[PDB]
Amino acid sequence: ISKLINHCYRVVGLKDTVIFADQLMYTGFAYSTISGVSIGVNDFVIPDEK
Amino acid sequence: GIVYVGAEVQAGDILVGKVTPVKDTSLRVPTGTKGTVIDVQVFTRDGVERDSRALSIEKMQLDQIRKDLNEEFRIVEGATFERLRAALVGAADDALNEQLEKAQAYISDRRQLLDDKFEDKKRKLQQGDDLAPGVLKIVKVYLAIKRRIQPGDKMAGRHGNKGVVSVIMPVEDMPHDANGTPVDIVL
Amino acid sequence: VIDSVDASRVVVRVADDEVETGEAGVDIYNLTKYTRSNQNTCINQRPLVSKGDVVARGDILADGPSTDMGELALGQNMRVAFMPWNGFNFEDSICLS
Amino acid sequence: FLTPRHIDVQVVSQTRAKITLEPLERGFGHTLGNALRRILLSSMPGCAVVEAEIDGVLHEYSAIEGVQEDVIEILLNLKGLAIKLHGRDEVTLTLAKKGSGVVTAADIQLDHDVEIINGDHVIANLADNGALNMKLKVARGRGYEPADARSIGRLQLDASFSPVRRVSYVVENARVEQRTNLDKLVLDLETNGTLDPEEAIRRAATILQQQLAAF
Amino acid sequence: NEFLTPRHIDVQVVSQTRAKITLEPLERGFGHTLGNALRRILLSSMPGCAVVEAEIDGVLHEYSAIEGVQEDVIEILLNLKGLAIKLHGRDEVTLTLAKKVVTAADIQLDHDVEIINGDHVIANLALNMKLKVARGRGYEPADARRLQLDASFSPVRRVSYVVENARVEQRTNLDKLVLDLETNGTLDPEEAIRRAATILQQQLAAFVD
Amino acid sequence: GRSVITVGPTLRLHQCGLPKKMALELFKPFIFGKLEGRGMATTIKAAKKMVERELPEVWDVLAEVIREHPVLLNRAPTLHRLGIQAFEPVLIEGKAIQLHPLVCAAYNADFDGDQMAVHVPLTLEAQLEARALMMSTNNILSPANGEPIIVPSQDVVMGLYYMTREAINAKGEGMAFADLQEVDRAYRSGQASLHARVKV
Amino acid sequence: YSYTEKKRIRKDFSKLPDVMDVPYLLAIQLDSYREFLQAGATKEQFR
Amino acid sequence: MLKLADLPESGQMRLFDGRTGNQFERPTTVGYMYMLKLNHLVDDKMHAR
RNA sequence: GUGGUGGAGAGGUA
Ligand SMILES: [Mg+2]
Repeated sequence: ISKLINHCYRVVGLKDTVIFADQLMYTGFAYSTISGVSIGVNDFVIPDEK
Repeated sequence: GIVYVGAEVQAGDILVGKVTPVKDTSLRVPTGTKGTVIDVQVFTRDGVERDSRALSIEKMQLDQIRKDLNEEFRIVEGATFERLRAALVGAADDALNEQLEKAQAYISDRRQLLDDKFEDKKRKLQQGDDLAPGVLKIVKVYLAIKRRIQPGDKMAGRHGNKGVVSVIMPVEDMPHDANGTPVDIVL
Repeated sequence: VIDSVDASRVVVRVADDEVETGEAGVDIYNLTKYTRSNQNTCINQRPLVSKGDVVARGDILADGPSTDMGELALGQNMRVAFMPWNGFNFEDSICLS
Repeated sequence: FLTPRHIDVQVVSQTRAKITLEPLERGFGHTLGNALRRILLSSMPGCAVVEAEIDGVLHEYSAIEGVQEDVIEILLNLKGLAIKLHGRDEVTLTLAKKGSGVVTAADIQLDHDVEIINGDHVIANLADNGALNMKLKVARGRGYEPADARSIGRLQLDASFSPVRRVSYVVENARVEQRTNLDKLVLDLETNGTLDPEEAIRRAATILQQQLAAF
Repeated sequence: NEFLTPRHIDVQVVSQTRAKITLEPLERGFGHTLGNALRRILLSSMPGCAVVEAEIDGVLHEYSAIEGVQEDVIEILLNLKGLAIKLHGRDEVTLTLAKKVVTAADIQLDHDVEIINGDHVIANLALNMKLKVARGRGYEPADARRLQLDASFSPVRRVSYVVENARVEQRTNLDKLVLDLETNGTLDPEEAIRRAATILQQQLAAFVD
Repeated sequence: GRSVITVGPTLRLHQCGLPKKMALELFKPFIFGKLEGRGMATTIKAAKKMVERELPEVWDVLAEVIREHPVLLNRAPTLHRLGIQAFEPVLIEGKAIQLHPLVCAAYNADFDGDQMAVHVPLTLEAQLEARALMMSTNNILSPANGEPIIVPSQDVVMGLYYMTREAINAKGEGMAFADLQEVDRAYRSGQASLHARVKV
Repeated sequence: YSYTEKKRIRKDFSKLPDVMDVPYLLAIQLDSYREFLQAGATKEQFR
Repeated sequence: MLKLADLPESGQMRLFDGRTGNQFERPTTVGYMYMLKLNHLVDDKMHAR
């Protein structure tokens, strides 16, 4: 993501760069909210070989 | 010159009636402070008069003390009286009279004890205060504030998980279980 | 045993075993009502016992602030969820119902 | 383009009930279920106690001789009363009691247009010397009305007029014998029991219809 | 009681088929309600006509290799997915194309069917097309029941929504509704919003009074 | 002035939230000038009267003066020029300062209770310096190295990464789309998994 | 069995046995001052 | 205890969005956590000059 | 034609 942002800034410009940044934040927030990503005790997996 | 106890006070409202020469040194609640006055205290140096507020305050204090001690006498005297009435048969001859006299003596002793204690507390109350030099009579007031939790307040659990409450969205927007139960906090 | 209970005071009929010859039942506990802490927070005590309830020495007749009938209750427990919600819990913030 | 007729309601308890809408377009039920859930949880007009005046009290940071609890617990219990207003919006109530006992919603004076659901709701406990006489003015409102947005001795209270507590819904198919391509909506509604679930549904339908009629 | 009942809806026409509508005054909660509801309405249930079947003459299977045209069959089907057709005559029709550059106007038609844009391109020569068009409710992939292809009977190509704060001098925290539309051009987006509104209204006119 | 921070995800990069009371306190001389200008203020005593009572009128002029006036923000430990940045304030009801989540990395400011100090530039010179040189949009790349500093943080990175995954067997894999809008239409319809190998 | 615990009992997940009760917490301060005071003085108070 | 409490074993359930009504695709951790409020309220923090 | 805060100590936040 950092590389893409840096690349876009040097290619497209600055105004469009910040527009892209805001839109990208909006999408990331929205689809992180859609994602049911959560932490539970079952997530930490202890290998049987341990 | 004093706010009535139990008065809602917005910001800047005068609280104490103080006069300078002849200007006024009246006290006002600071800006940003708004609540309800719940208690007032007044203390006066020895050799200075007791204001009607202090007179009234000492009045209900004395009443409270008197009632408490009277009730304490009441319970023990009732216990003793019913114990005596139970020892004696349904309503020897010398023993019952002796027990009644001893009960009366105990009642008188307890009465005089409690009364002496009350006079002692009264005398302790009527005294003035050792206020600071240059202070004739001092007055302090209290306010109660109901701090509702609002966005920005710091909240922290028990495992070193701090946090600042971001927003307060309505109940619908909260994620709800298939049963319809919504959560309160979204960490 | 509790002789009577009010929101401000509590009287306990003291057990005859644990009492002297005279002044048998005398246990007055005046509950500290709303008072100011050093941090300007309220301090008050609440009765947690009814009339005629037998109490042993050392029982908790009334509990003060942040106490729930003898236990220590600092905050409150609510239904919480662990999921990013519209970025309102972005860094460490809390989304509140 | 089927639309539901003769909304069916079944009762679990005087508070809990189920609402079902038999004829619906395919996939449309989840949309309506969410819409109804949000509007019901949002804005139902309800009546809750907003004012409480006790003769012997000045501010609710005090205690009353003979009363087992401080004033704030009394008003908090009083906040959980389920009442109804049949006639006018605003009414004033009265509760007075002297000597020992437990005061519930029964002790309040009833009225022609005023009636109380939870008569078993304990408000306070009284000792022998316990005596209270409290003046209550209540109102019928819509949303959570705090005291700030709302003579000393009159005590304001925070108002949450919403009578609904939990809303749940699910959708299944409706075998109308014409087409199995239909679906049926189950609405699980649980309130304080003050309002008719059918009345709540009709009110929500009117509100939504007006919001759409803004077009 | 009474609520915020706006009337000043506004359509900033960003394109002939792409539009913008806004709703300034609204009570805090209904923003998401109406926005999500209308979005799902436009996605789910707008009656429309689209092609679901085609006959690629000379391509027995989908992955048959065809000639005479530079493009491949997948590109062709993606093209003919894009046409917007209004059928005033029936709810069923099968159209024929035969030529041996391909444009949508190259398809013959009757007084019943109508194609929004015959200028749309499909292929290029160096083509007996028999495709069947039907009417439908929403977006239905052929997987959900050349011989078959996905369908999007809904006329709105894209709809999104967002609620931001609505400023009233003494309310100061309300919801503004913002909607963007992109119709297939077969319908005015503002007219599409009207149609969706009438659908949602006619859903519950039985109980509102 | 200063207050605690609060994440505003509905904030554009160039704008930041602002409590009403801080706004009216800071810009008080501007309010006085505008009120005397438009005419609802003739004496300044009346102006003080309305600002202390906060008539609905004062909010209009307050919003007007705020409208294009950049505001200056900085955290306590300022270790580089990104530690202090200019924003275009947005009035909000509350006591906390709403902040753009992307800028927290530059400020190194988490929302665990950080307090954020505010300032306002007065001269047209200063406001232009803020808008053209210190606006958050102006400074994207780190002065230490050309690497951008307004970078997606934890949650937005999580969302983006989750979107850009692949499931071996997911609903709707292998079927093609004529345009991105078709993909959005299919996914929002719920008939297509968020991450399935597809053609478009 | 205490009266206070009779109103609510916590299910303790302790597997270990309790070998001695937790001592009074504030005794650290309380013993010090009261020893410094020597309130109860014998004919010869504690030296 | 959870299986005794008739609750999902893994301590996680699929929740429903409160605005879109769409169930989140992954089950999330919910439960009851003892939450505190510290003596750092903004009311005494908001200074302005 | 006029407008009202030193130092020390302790604790705490980021
Ligand atoms: Mg921090």
